[PDB]
Amino acid sequence: KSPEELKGIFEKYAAKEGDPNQLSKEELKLLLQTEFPSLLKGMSTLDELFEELDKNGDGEVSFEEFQVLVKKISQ
Ligand SMILES: [La+3]
Repeated sequence: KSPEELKGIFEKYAAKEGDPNQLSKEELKLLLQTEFPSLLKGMSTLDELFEELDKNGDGEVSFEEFQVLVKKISQ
């Protein structure tokens, strides 16, 4: 629940596919799946979440960008 576990879990998923130093659509998908499937129900589709989360115009949703979703995960 805490952030500490979020980091671990995050890496556990980021390490799944590709470098764990960079998140991916498919990667996040899984996470968003177990991590927070309710967020998937939101009006923000994957693509939207992918593009939305990714604001560093790179392609990686590093933990940094993750803190952005933490907002929606807070509400
Ligand atoms: La990025």
